[PDB]
Amino acid sequence: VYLDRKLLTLEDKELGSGNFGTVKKGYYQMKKVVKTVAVKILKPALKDELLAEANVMQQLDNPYIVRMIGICEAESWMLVMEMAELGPLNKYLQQNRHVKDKNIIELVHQVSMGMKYLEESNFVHRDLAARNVLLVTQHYAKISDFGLSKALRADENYYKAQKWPVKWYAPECINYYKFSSKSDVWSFGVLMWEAFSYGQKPYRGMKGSEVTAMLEKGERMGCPAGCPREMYDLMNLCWTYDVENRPGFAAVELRLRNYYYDV
Ligand SMILES: c1cn2cc(-c3ccc4cn[nH]c4c3)nc(Nc3ccc(N4CCOCC4)cc3)c2n1
Repeated sequence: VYLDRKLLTLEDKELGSGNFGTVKKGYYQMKKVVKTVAVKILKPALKDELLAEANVMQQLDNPYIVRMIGICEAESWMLVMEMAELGPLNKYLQQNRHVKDKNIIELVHQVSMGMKYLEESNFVHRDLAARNVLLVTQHYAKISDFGLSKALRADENYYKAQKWPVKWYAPECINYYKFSSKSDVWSFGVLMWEAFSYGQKPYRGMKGSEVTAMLEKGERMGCPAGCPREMYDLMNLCWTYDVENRPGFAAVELRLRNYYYDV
């Protein structure tokens, strides 16, 4: 699973940035052809997180999850993934306002199919958000950034923690530090919110502690100008306060599969 630095070229246009360091476009010389890749380049432990991300990515084989080519012990540590060229789903819709809405259903479904796969595989993402949905084509998205993910113990249905996208986290993650596919389901509702908001941030202006209060009050995000009906009704079901009543991806994909067909 290790790669030859010499076989890898990096364009200077940094693709983006995060705590680990930067991500650059690059090209990796394969058997015979070259592959366009996106490469996480690691700038005091971030390493372990990165290899954790690669470990997870290494066991995932599914059409709606970004594929990892390998790792490169080169100048810095590098995680090389197959390139999703259109990039993050939020930034994209932020400047493709006039994208149909029926196109979005098909997209969030794919997300849910990838997320089902992840549920069944008993892995929890823990950072599910539109920004982590990468576009291959305008009609093909994949889930990325498994830096927080965890493989679940065979004996439990949740991971328990000992810096958080609070606005994407379910109440139980915040109250008890408990992360399950159901928590990912909550996030998937915030993701759907974003998508159907053509990339608007959720809970605009609010602080985490204030988002936390609003949800406990039984309040949820308003419907985004233009969203269909069931899609908002799906969001609210995803945002079920009680874990055990909240639908799993098995369920949420199932409904998702249909609704689209009828559009
Ligand atoms: C496969 C795995 N990937 C990971 C990341 C990526 C980029 C930045 C960050 C920051 N934290 N994690 C990241 C992952 N980005 C990928 N592709 C991608 C494609 C296009 C852009 N854009 C195009 C528009 O202008 C801004 C940059 C951008 C990206 C991609 N394809």
